[PDB]
Amino acid sequence: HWGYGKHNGPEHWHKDFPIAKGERQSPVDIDTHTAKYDPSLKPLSVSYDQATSLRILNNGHSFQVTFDDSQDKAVLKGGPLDGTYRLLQFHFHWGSLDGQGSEHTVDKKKYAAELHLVHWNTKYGDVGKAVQQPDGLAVLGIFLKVGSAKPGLQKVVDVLDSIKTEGKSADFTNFDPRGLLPESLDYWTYPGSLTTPPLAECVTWIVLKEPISVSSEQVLKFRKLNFNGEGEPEELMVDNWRPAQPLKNRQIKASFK
Ligand SMILES: NS(=O)(=O)c1ccc(CCN(Cc2ccc3ccccc3c2)C(=O)CN(CCC(=O)O)CCc2ccccc2)cc1
Ligand SMILES: [Zn+2]
Repeated sequence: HWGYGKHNGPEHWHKDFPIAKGERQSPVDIDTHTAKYDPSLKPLSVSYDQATSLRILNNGHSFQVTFDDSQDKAVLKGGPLDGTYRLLQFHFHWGSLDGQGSEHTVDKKKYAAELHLVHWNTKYGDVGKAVQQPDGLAVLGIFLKVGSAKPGLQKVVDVLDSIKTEGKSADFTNFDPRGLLPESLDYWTYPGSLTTPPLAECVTWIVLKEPISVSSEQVLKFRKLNFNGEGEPEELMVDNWRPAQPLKNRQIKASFK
């Protein structure tokens, strides 16, 4: 099965998922001097006040926090998007060292990690139908750098001990994802894909320019998770990121000058 090792990592994924070599794959390098300011882009609307978190889970390739998406509770609108996108889950990608771990890069710079808030377009009724559409999902991507702690992340960090290995989950109610957002909503946007199998080309990417800072102790807790299930040889869950893919016939748009 697919993963991030030498024999099953991103350079192998195209064999099971040939769209891996497609025309709108993610992530990409964001060349800040070539991205064009688009004054027709609207402010992003992030409406998370009624978010209802449900569970936190180790799925063998990351950890994710899932939300109730059976009603318009936590939604993303505006920016480049048409219509209403409901928050389904968030998860992270991170490195073995602070100089790598993000999926998107900025002028080839890699951050220590990247947060993905995954939303689906309610005009398609369910996420499984949305993944089959070119505008079915919107992922809000936020870079993490190591410095000061992020207080809004600590409740996540403190439960990771309870989901060390693949398959483990725990109750994770009343978590407020607004605590993970930087001050500015300035962003870059481009049409792309899921960055893990099935690599479906269904994502409007919205990548915030401002990173959040997390502490060394917080990221070290990410690096203590395991890719393996309980009972198997321990392989630390680190470097669970796909590298930048060819931009091909796409333009990256900036919301800001
Ligand atoms: N990094 S990212 O770009 O933000 C990024 C963001 C989001 C994803 C989603 C990947 N995904 C779907 C999938 C689809 C096909 C696959 C085929 C082979 C291998 C894996 C696959 C994964 C899942 O996690 C599993 N579904 C969760 C819901 C959903 O589909 O979202 C379960 C489908 C299911 C099954 C039973 C009950 C409920 C739901 C990837 C990358
Ligand atoms: Zn992701």
